[PDB]
Amino acid sequence: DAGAFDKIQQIRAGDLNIGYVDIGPRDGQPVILLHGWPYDIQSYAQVAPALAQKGYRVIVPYLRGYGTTRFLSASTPRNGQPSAMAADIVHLMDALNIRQADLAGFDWGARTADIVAALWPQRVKSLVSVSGYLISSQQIGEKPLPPQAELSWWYQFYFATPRGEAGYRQNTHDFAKFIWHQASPQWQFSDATFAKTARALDNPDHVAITISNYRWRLGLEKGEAKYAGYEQRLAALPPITVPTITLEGANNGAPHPAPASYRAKFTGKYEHRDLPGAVGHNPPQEDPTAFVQAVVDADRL
Repeated sequence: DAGAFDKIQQIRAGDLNIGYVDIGPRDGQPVILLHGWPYDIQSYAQVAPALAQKGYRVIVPYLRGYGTTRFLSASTPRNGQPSAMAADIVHLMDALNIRQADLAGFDWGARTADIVAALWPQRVKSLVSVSGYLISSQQIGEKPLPPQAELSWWYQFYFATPRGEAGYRQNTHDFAKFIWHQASPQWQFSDATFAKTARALDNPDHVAITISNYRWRLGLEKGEAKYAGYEQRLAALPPITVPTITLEGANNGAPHPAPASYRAKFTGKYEHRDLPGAVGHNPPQEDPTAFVQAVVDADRL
């Protein structure tokens, strides 16, 4: 089915009605592919059908603040703290009756998969984590980096101000597109490619989730009480015990750690891969062949 990745399913899960693609054989090994900011499920439009053809069951959800994922209740805080997204994924797994899956992600999606693997390792068969170990804490997020590193993170400081919230809301499309070009300077993505994901950024919670994510990271927002236990566990920087492949691209313009720096955060089976070429901040969308290979390899590591 040439149209399969365009059939969006909906399911109640936790505080959300999650929008997701679900393709591949129903009895196939499950794989859950998680996008980043400001990207969406289209990051896996080529990866997912390729995995499905090789006998995997593939789930590709919109995160909170994107696409057709919505809050069930108007009164639920539009909260972007890290463990909230991890909880969302566990609720999705539960709602789908998926006991264990391979997880893969980049940017927020990598952080989210990292958290699921660290806090609920029994649910994670193996992990593909682009840019390594992305769990951190508010206490760390308060500490400055060298001036040029802060410039590379400029937008998070913009988002800490009311002017930034207003800019992101008024100029969502242009702002996200500028970010895409900064993060993957050698990716010659088409206007239509961008526009297809931009549609999902017009979700009515997208701004709120974005600003919340970056304010929480800087220690400028208190999370919700029901996630405080998870955040306390995460602040210890717990290691990931499940088989993991980490990926990085040679032309990633977005802030990322050096691979040696995170080697000892993965205490089980492990491999790191530098992807050669023009590959930037979004390996699955930019290099779907290599990303698929990584998921298959991690699933057997």
